[PDB]
Amino acid sequence: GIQMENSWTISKEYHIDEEVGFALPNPQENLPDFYNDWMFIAKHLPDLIESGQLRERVEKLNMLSIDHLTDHKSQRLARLVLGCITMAYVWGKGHGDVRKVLPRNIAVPYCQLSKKLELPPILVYADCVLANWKKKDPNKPLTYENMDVLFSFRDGDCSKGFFLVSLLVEIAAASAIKVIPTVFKAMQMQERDTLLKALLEIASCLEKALQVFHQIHDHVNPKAFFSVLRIYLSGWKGNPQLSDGLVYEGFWEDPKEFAGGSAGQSSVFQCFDVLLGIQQHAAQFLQDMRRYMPPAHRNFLCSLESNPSVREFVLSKGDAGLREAYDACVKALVSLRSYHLQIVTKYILIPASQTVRSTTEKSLL
Ligand SMILES: Cc1ccc(NC(=O)OC[C@]23CN(S(=O)(=O)c4ccc(C(C)(C)C)cc4)C[C@H]2C[C@H]2C[C@@H]3C2(C)C)cc1
Repeated sequence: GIQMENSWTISKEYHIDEEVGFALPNPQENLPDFYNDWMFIAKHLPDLIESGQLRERVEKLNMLSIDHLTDHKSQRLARLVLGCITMAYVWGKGHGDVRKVLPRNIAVPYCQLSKKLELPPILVYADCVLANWKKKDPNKPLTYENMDVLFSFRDGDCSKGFFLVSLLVEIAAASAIKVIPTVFKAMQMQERDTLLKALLEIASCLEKALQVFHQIHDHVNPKAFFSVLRIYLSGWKGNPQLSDGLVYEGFWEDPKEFAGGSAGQSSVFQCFDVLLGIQQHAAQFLQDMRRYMPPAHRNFLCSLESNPSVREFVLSKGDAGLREAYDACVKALVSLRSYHLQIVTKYILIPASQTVRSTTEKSLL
């Protein structure tokens, strides 16, 4: 089911980089001069929100056409800019003074760009993480030390720690995604060792991805996350503060509901759920968040579901090494989901005070 570019590498239409996976490779940092007013607001979001200046600065913008964003990277950068501006405009300082209408000079170009990219007109994982990063030194490896985000909402919102640790988890998982064609090849060729080493490589990369996930505690403070950053990742779908949604002035007449951030927007959980056949109203929210992933990445997840099952192949072999390599992959994925629930508990549930994991742990044998 996976379309191949050649005998080794999956098709470029999936937009999956060998080094950074679902992340956008070498994101664009600067827009054309034509868009300098957008870039100024987005780069000054912290001080503009703090000073109460953001909303009126947005209301003074002129209408800028999207016709000059001529390539994928420039359009993804513009989506990140307009997306951050939009979140900052709707929520403001996050105290309760919300805006239920997005001015047209942002809404129209934002919604037109989102239409081109087939993404909802709201900030999504693919914006604020997958495309929101740069290398400090191009000649040095992808490390926290050597990386930075492009945009933040409030000084001290820990957006670098939160977004970059997430990104580095995605990059660790990239080293596992590149092995997927080897898994299916080894199954058609009945190559025991090739499949075994592929599965152990995937397990090793997902375990490294968990070790990267651990870094979150060193760069994100629970209070700052729950009280500040979480605000700007919140949406207008089932939100009592925007019960009917947001009016995109000049694009739709009626308000429209779009969901805020969710860990389900990372294609990593589903990619290896499907590969390992450890797939689970929650299925309705899972599929919905799939439509918040980049379209090419949805198509990769779907092509994966059309390949033969690795679980079945492995358990029919009477092959302890293959079963233990498969189990190491599932265990790695279950541990990532456990840690996501631990982070939800420490960074949302506890500060608020003051089942996917089960389906996956069931499919171990
Ligand atoms: C817009 C937006 C903003 C951020 C995100 N983040 C996201 O999808 O992260 C994926 C994670 C889960 N988190 S998390 O810290 O548990 C985590 C916890 C909560 C959230 C929100 C605030 C959205 C509810 C987000 C993330 C870290 C990251 C690392 C590992 C585990 C998966 C991973 C890649 C496999 C999505 C939408």
